[PDB]
Amino acid sequence: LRVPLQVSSAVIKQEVVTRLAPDPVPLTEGAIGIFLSGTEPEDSGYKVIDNRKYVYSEGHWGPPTANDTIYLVGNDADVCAYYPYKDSYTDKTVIPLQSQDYVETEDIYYALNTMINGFTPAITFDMVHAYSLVELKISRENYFMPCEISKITLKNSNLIKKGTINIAVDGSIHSSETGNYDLTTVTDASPHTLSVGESYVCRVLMIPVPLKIERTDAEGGEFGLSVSLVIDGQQMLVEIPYSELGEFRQGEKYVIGLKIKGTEIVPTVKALEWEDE
Amino acid sequence: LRVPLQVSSAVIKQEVVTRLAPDPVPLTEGAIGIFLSGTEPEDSGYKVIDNRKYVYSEGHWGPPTANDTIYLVGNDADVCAYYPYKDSYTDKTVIPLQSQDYVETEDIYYALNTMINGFTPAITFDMVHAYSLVELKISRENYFMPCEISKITLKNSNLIKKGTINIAVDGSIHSSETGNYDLTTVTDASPHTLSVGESYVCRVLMIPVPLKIERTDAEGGEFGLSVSLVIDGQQMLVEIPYSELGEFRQGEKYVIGLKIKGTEIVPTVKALEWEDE
Ligand SMILES: [Cl-]
Ligand SMILES: [Cl-]
Ligand SMILES: [Cl-]
Ligand SMILES: [Cl-]
Repeated sequence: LRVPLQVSSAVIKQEVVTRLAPDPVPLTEGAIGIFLSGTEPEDSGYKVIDNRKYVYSEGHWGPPTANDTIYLVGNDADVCAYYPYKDSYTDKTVIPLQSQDYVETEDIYYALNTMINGFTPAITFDMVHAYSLVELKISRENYFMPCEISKITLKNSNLIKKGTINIAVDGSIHSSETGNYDLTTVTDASPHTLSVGESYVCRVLMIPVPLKIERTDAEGGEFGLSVSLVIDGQQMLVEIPYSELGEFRQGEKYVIGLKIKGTEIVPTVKALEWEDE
Repeated sequence: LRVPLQVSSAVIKQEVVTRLAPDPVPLTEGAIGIFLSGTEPEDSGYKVIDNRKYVYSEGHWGPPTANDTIYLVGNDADVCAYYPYKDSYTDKTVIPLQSQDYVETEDIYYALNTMINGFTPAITFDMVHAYSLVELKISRENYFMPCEISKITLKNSNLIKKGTINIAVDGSIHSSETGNYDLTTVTDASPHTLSVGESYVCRVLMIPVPLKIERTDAEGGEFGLSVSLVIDGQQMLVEIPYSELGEFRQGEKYVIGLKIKGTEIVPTVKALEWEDE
């Protein structure tokens, strides 16, 4: 005897950074990918379900057709989910991640395993962001050249370029490629000219990682992330103090303001007697 | 009946800029040029003496030989002088002036006419500077290029390049050529590379002149002098506020500090919740 799984809602978990989290915002569009496996007993009483698509329709999440229904029996099952559904994401333990310029459909949320059975078939998926959001806000002040940006690179030896996340058990990320991140929104082929009074915003989905202290100066000051920019053919490096940014944490947004101040001659005037004393 | 002129001393008049003037410093070397003409009566009783050389020797100013002695009679004479003596400066009403890079022998002092006769033949020449001294102090901060200076120009429509001064009657300056002043100590042929921590000092003998307000910005702020510098092939203009420097006054020194601050990217970091509110 079996009853259908009841997906009550899929809500977005807001991280506590500057304020306490209000009631979570429910997802009211698109599709989720659901995984089910029988809880470890050796017959669990369940056939494995990998990446079953559930769609939001008429105020609730449900199977697109009756044959897509996920059923629960008296035995316990481990159920996890992610959003937005992707047809090829067939293994919950190795869900792909890639640091990239922000694309809304690439912003993945996941809900770790919940133990559930047919006696209490109702579930709420508490969706956490898999990535960090890095937001660059680039402006000009007293700059008298075109200010054409042809390259933007995020630098730290710990940055993860590619990896996978286990959305079922612990949300642990397996790194497959590390190194500096080059933004694709601005290139030598596709450059961006920053105008006077313009605020140029570049958003990047970044794989969460603690940053390495890359430099300690004579005064003891520590530096983690660097931002390299090619402005009017000239490479400019910006060092971010480690105390200000030491880690990219899951579900947090880091707004990095970068104000380009052009070469300046500061004058001082003092009128005096011809011969000093 | 005649007695020799007695040059008691030739002293430097210090201008009152920041402190009151102490006892004037006496000139104790070199030579002065003396002019004598009979005071306006029509026979004055004097033959005109133009640019007579007097030399400092054995603690006093005097003629190099007995035949060079300047004599005074009962009748009044008008006596003026300048330092340092120049063999060709034969007309006291048109003593040449030229704005130029500082050269100590080009730093002219003059004492206006004193009425004197054989009853009181002792004179003290109160020597005033004919020029203003402009002193540029050029430094670097956060500059990552060679910082090779190939040109320095002082800019204002009122600047006098060449002229003459009447050292006898009033010290009034007759302008013969106006315009911007180009320093000769640094050229494309002869450039200067400013090193890290270096303070490059450029001194200029400038013909005294009130400066013109060359620009008034939207905020009402007024600008007089400009300093144009060609650093690593790039022309850089520095505007001096008119309130800070409105005139080049005779015998005053103007120290103009110019700190070259290279292009800088200022970073700001704020960690936040992913979705703002
Ligand atoms: Cl059934
Ligand atoms: Cl000096
Ligand atoms: Cl005699
Ligand atoms: Cl966003």
